[PDB]
Amino acid sequence: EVQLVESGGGLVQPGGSLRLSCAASGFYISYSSIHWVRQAPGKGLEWVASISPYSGSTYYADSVKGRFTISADTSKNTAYLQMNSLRAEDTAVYYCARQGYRRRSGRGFDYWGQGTLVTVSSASTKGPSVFPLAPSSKSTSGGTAALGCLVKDYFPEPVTVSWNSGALTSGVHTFPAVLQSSGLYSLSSVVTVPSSSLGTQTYICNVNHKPSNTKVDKKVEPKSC
Amino acid sequence: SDIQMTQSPSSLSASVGDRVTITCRASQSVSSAVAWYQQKPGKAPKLLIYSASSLYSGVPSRFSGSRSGTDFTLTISSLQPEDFATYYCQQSYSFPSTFGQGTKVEIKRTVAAPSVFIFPPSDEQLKSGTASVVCLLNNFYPREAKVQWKVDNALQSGNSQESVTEQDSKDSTYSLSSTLTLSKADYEKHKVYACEVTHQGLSSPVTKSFNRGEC
RNA sequence: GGACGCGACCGAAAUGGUGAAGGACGGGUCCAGUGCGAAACACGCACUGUUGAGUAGAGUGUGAGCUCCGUAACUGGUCGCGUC
Ligand SMILES: CC1=N/C(=C\c2cccc(Br)c2)C(=O)N1C
Ligand SMILES: [K+]
Ligand SMILES: [Mg+2]
Repeated sequence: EVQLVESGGGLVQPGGSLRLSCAASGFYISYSSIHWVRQAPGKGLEWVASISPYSGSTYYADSVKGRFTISADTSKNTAYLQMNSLRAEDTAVYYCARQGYRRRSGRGFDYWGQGTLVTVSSASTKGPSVFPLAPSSKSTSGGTAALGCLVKDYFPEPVTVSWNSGALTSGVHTFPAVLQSSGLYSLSSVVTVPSSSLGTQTYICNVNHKPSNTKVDKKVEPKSC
Repeated sequence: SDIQMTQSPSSLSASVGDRVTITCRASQSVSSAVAWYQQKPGKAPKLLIYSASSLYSGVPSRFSGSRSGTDFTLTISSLQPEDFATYYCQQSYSFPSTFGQGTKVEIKRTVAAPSVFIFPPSDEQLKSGTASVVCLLNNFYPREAKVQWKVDNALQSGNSQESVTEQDSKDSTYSLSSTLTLSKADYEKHKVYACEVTHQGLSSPVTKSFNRGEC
């Protein structure tokens, strides 16, 4: 029944501003402390800010003090994080969490939202180029063949990849994106298949990058050579 | 002074059914205001323990917490398949709050050598001015692996990037992709492109290569 | 000897003034800690702490007691005198 939904995340340039929302349901935030916690990709949890009940006292992590402002609108049962003077290292998934009721959960955060991604970068939004990773002319190495798609130079995160509209799932590996020195992301999706049906079976990678209106399907076939 | 929560180990390998313990050590007294969380890839953290030693409602009792001064431990008496994830400690004795750096708990299994594939850049990417060369290490264990790029037998450095998948939910292996990035001009100045893989499961180093013009 | 009556002295409940005492005279308040109120701070309650706190009070008590100077009910005591 209890639920927290954060929104307002997205792409912002350094020095820019951004306001996150934390919509509570199944409970009333006025009776709880509400917290903001963030997680840079591949990194641990970092406590950001909190606001106390009845007093409205606010506390902030040193790394965001003077830049961030936490607040709450009981009329909408929503909490907010106003972020000013944003920096590259502010890039993270932002969670809002409810501090539980002292008698039942102490000071533990018993409920978390799914999180909203904030990307701070001077890079422009850009759809990816999808290139084929063709199955080799050779037919060995594992008893099967390997193929895939290179999803290069998109921004920002995230992107989705499927194969044959979701019909092909087995033996699929979609790797975590990498941030290139250009400021753009890049990743690969590969799948191992029986080398005996390479020219027969159809293999299409389905790439969707919502932030750029870029949805692409690429057929991957053995190169002519 | 900010209160430090020094968590260890940073990573941990264990078999299903094993008894494991994770430690967080505070830099000063945090009383008993310590919580433990479980987090799985792409999901929000979940509360396990509060007040150092109290089991949060609905959490299985194989999870336990204890306090020994300013040292705090999370113990899983007998790991189950769904228990493999990352765990974080947190002090909430005073502001600002502090999370531990976390501990990733991964599943142990028999050594598995990687299957290695190399992919030359597509002709479509080449007409763009950039050449991406991809090397795949498929389904191996343990996670530790070494990928080297050779161009005409010259060791590359600083011009490639790696990415590794989460431990697989079925075979508990890892996969890895390395991408060598070159200008179209530099790419066409050389012939033999290779990546040499070294892994514990390999009887010896494995080289996958192609010649630029041939395929 | 005793009783009644008057006076003095002593004693005395009560009471006004006075000035030293700080926690072993207290209460109030503040502070620290812990728990509780949907509650980490702020607000309120409960518990704990004076090797937590001014006897210049920092009290919409400086309250009780005491030190010291008075008024004083009267059941008291003693002495003198008058009378029986
Ligand atoms: C300074 C001070 N101390 C007080 C009370 C108190 C009570 C018991 C022991 C001690 Br020490 C002090 C008080 O009320 N104040 C203003
Ligand atoms: K007092
Ligand atoms: Mg209080």
